[PDB]
Amino acid sequence: GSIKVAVVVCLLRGQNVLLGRRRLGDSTFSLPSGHLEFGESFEECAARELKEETDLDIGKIELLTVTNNLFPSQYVAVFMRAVLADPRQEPQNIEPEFCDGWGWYEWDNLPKPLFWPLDNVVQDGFNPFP
Repeated sequence: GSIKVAVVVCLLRGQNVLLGRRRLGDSTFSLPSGHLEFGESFEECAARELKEETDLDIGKIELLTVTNNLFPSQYVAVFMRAVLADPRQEPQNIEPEFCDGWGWYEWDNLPKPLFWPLDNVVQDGFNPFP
């Protein structure tokens, strides 16, 4: 019965956020997320997750919020927003075992179904854009 910390990233470019289709939460749309690794800052975790999942290099990583998500496991999800270090770059599906693909979505028109921990914060008015 373990408590785990995930870092979830709202990678923003213009009016769009990056979402991928997951392969917990199979085939729902979700933000880049992953487990905080010991020694990591939230920002380092966010950057590593994006690099590992999409090969994207992100920057201006900023804390947004944190949520509590119960499953034998409980995830404290730390939400960060970021931008691309080079906005000309596009995500590459580097981990097809965990993701079917990446896309840019407008916050006003998110895809469905969202991974339920993400729907939960969207339901609460979560908005990563400044």
